[PDB]
Amino acid sequence: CGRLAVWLSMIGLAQYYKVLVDNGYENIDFITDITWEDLQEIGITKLGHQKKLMLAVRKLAELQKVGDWLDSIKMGQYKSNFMAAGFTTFDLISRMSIDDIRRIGVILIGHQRRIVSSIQTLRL
Amino acid sequence: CGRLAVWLSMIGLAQYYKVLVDNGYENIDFITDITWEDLQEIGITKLGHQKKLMLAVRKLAELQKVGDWLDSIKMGQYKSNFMAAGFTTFDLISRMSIDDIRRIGVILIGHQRRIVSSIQTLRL
Repeated sequence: CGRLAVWLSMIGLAQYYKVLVDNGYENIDFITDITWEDLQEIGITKLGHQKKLMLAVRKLAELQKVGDWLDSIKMGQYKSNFMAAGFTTFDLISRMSIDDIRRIGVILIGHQRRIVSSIQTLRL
Repeated sequence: CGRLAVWLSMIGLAQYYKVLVDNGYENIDFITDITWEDLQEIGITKLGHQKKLMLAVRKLAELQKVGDWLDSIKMGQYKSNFMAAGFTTFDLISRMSIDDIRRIGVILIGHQRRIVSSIQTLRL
């Protein structure tokens, strides 16, 4: 298959590919945001695997060594949502809750992770 | 540390970093040439780990999805050797044995792997 699939096989957690994708952890680039609670929610229930996957991701991270902005994080689909909900100004984006993101219709836990943490980033 | 070190830690065979380097498997780009016999020689003696490392490398490969030529494979140091030994013509290079490579003074098993298989490549 793809890049994530291969990497997951490499670390031995291929089992979680479909799971991880079906909740919008589909891009190895943006797999690195997953948070403990995200795996809990996603049904990666084995604490062993939670710890392991998390560690692997930490290593993957070390390893890498406006509508416009939505494209930058590969979140263009949601541009529609944001405009329909009147979130054009960055000011308003700056104080977006994850619920706010969820509430305007970004359902996938992963996506909504990707976008919430990109905002936080933009704070700094 | 570096890129190989991190990847080896990721697949759990960090033990073999120094070993792998000290025999000139130092570049993740060119780790993919290692052959069964190379690990045997290098002292990666556990058949389990031999199989495992080899599989991981196979995945790493799928994952990636003249003096002049020596530079291309990051083997410039050996340019001296080749000229001192009168291996300037590609014809002669084409039929180089690994011993021939070894015999002209490319000691490190890894390096000499990198260069021998680059020739084979250039045959096709």
